Amino acid sequence: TIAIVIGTHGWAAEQLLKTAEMLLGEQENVGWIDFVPGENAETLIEKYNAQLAKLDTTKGVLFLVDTWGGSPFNAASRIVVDKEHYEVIAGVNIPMLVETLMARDDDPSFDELVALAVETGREGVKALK
Amino acid sequence: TIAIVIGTHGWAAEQLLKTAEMLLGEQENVGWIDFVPGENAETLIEKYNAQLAKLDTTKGVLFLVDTWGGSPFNAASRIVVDKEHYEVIAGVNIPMLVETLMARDDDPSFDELVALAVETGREGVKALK
Repeated sequence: TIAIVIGTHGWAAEQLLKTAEMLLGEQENVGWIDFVPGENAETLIEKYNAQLAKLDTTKGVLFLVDTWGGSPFNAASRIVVDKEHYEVIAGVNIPMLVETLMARDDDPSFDELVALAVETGREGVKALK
Repeated sequence: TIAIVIGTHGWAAEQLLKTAEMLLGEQENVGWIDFVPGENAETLIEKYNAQLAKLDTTKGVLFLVDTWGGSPFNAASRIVVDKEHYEVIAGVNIPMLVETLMARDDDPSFDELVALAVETGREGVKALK
């Protein structure tokens, strides 16, 4: 399947994945990194690369990060720059993760998965009242 | 300020808060709960109530939860039902948390804060390419 790597400031990426797996069962072909004060984008690029080495990236790689413009985002941006089937999507949330992981198994095309992740992430933000 | 309570399946709520505080500094008047397999909505209602007892809820309470329809959402829904200035917003993400926590200090009205949280949460989901 298409590889997914989750990155956030701090230690939330591992928990967002755990939450998803609580809903969907354990997932394959998913990696994550943490970002600690003192580290820079170059440290993060290495962390992302070490995770990618363990993933099947033949169909592509989708980096799901916390916010636009942070270090996790900046480092991921440097990796996907001239790579086909590599994308970075900011604002990762549970609806995005769950929908994306579910669709991934039905072997969608890369563009299809990227579009679904953005759409479900946004539609997942909704107030009760 | 307006109280914020974060709830997700699993143990991600505490980390989303930690991530936010890594960006903004430690926050006051914020609570969180976890949801473990075996627990039901009634357990969660008690957990939310115990957190609220420690918060200043005079200006209102905003429950930020992971997904629409899950237990964390269902329990929060039962609490806000006929309460003024109580709202539940699903799809919590870092952009929503950061913008919401920042605005909260400028003492916005409840409706203003709810609207900002939904708008920033959605606008925060964005693809690079």
